[PDB]
Amino acid sequence: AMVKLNPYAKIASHKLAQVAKAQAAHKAQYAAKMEKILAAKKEALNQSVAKRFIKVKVENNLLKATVKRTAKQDAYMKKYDGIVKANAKKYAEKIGF
Amino acid sequence: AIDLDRHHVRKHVSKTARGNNAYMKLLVRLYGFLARRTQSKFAKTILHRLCLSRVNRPIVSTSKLACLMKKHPEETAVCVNTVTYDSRYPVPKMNVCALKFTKTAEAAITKAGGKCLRFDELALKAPTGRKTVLIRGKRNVREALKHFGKVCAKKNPAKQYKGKQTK
Amino acid sequence: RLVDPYVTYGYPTLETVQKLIYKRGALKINGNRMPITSNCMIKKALGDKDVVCVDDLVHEIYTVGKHFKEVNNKLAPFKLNGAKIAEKNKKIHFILGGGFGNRELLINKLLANMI
RNA sequence: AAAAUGAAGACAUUUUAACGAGUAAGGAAACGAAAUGGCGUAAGGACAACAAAAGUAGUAAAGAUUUAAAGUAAUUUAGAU
RNA sequence: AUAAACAUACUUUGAAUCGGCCAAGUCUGGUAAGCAGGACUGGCGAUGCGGGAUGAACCGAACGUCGAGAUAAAGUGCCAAA
RNA sequence: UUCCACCUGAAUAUUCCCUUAGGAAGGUCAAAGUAUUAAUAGUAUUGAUUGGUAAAGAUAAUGAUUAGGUGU
RNA sequence: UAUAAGAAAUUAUUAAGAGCAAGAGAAUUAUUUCAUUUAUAGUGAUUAUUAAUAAACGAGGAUUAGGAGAAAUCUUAGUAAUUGUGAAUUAAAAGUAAAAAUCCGAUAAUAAUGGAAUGAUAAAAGCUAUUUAAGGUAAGAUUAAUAAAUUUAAUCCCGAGAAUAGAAACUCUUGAAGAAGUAAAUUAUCUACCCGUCUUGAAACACGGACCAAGGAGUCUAACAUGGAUGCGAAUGAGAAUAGCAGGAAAGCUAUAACAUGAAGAGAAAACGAAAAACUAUGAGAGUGUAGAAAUACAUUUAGCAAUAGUAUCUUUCAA
Repeated sequence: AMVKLNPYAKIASHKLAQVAKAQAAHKAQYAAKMEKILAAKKEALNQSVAKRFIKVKVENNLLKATVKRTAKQDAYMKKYDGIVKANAKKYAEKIGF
Repeated sequence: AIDLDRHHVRKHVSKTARGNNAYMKLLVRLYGFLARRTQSKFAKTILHRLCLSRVNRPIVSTSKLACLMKKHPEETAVCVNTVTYDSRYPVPKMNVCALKFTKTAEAAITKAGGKCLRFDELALKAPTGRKTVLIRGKRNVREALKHFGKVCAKKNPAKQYKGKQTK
Repeated sequence: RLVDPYVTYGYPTLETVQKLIYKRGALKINGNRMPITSNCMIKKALGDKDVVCVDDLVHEIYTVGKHFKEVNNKLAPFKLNGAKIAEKNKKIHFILGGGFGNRELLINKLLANMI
């Protein structure tokens, strides 16, 4: 009955499916990543409580990179972080009256 | 419940031939069929006027037909009522279709060279109505209408049903 | 505002308009409340107003087009189910936690349970 | 209420839609698409096995007591005594 | 602006009725009255149903015969469904 | 003050009566019958108005009423 | 009469046999809905990686005698100014900034799995497969320029319409040893004040009613009016008395007829007694053409009845 009333249902259902299928895969291909960054910060923890933990000076860079990006994108990460810091300061000042 | 302004009551329109007249029943059958199929407003009009009560179908005399047919020489006057005769004035040549013709009215129309038709012949000849003139008689000429209302009224008094010591 | 105690109202979303029209929609054809079943009947009733399909009908209602009055007047009033009217009761304004009055966009939660 | 069909089917046709509370009170009969529909009491005029012996009845009428069936209801129908 | 064609305008003939009663973000006489009398609206009378234990008027809501669900007033220790 | 079902469904204003336990005109209601119909509105908006209630005033007019200065 | 349909009966085999009704399922479904699970373009908080400054806060601070913990290797214990925690802020590493869990906001929708009430059985504007390609507006994917973007370009993918081919006929239980339904009696849960009447209000401590049968109350004659069916129609009636006919008849048929109502109205009465062969407005109906395109919607020509309202004109009256 929906097709009889709205023939556009077939166009926005197949195309809706392809949105769903890929969007589900993005969850998977963000969990594999967040498995590395979660299994690269374990071997920066059980390697830091273990020996060093006074001898509180522990190495600053026990966390290791897992996804590689070009130098230009590295500059954009610090550009983005500056913007979101400004946005947080922009909002906090506003609601603080 | 539901807030309706008024509830459903029968619509006060007649849709069949009043009484047990076998021929008037067939005429309503014929024109209810003609109006439904041809979808002509003429058959719708004739069918509606066939279903009125006798008081609401007033007569039309030959004098009135003559005056209304003056500038309609080759036409067929159609009045759904009895056609009486006006002996005061002459009857010219014309074709009339009516439910019933007075004995004198039929002779006067015929003797002048005209024709007296019935409604079945009219439907056979002019079903949708092409050379016809629709005519109805006067309703306010009834004497009963004189006594309706208040006779003490300042504007349009009634006419005082006569009775004991009426001066 | 004058009839505030007897009605609750608000601003619908597009999805709310679609569900009401598709599920509870109807038209007044020849004085008969005929439910919407095809685009042919919508074309017959509202073809003169350049509304020939149900999605034209939804778009006109939502955006309030030029022919909103003719389109809206052809649509029979929807008959809804029952749902939890209010927190305390329907004898106080929704602002006080009651049932009637202007709910603004929060009317879509109520319509979800009533459609 | 509106469409469709309509000499005879029949269940007072077919379809779609809206509706159905109620004291006093009103809606007489007839009216094919019927301007409400029906039950009962008694009497009068007809009709009742269509092929020249034409409704039922001493092979058990009316009535009475009950058992069941049809009808929303008024009531009707049938069995047994 | 919104609504309105089973809309609108009626015409004719006629029935019953003019003892009323209650509520109140109302008023007058009275110390006051389940007193007497009024303005506006809604009800009871003419009215059943769910709730207030019970009740003409209170609250929800007005009724063809049924099935399934979401509800309203209002409730969830037992009588009593939660 | 005697059968069933179905549909619609009220009243306590106004005028007159030797009227006050009752009548007639009229309002409410029902049933019949019409008219293609200058013949829709117990609603809101915009525009021009009407009114003298709630409030307000009290050497602002008519009244009521407690005092304190200055001058003759 | 020509073609399928091709019935009953017959032949061989067994996965070997009714009708109806009730119940339970099967496969695909229509309307409504119950329970559970699952994603909902929060840029919200936590979810061990290191360091520093802190606004505040209490304590502590410098040989094992008795012990706690752990198989640690490290902490705990108590008998004259070093140090501990820390809201918040900052640096480096990591991070394209969508995992999972909880909280906080937003929502409740698509789907799936099980049912319930009323149904249906049929094949598709079903669903599936092959062809070309309208489309994918953050978001179908991969890339590049850049970027607090629902900003751009490329080529890969899928793909609506349409054309062409595909698929649904089932199982079990109970019943003339009595099924389903219905009825009567009893039991059990819920439920139920005395009918009629006057009355604002009665189950009322208001009146009538002990019970049963039969009788029992809007009728008949006469005058007027409205209204629905009927006949005739400037006439209608003349079943006014009464007079005739066949038949023998309280019935039926026939009588150019007095009269009743109406066709003429106003005035107390005398005396009188109606056209400008009318006018204006809106209004019923009938055609032609075009178009949508199914019905229907516009343009234009024509007729203008009924009804209502208003005009002239005429009869009568002191006065219309």
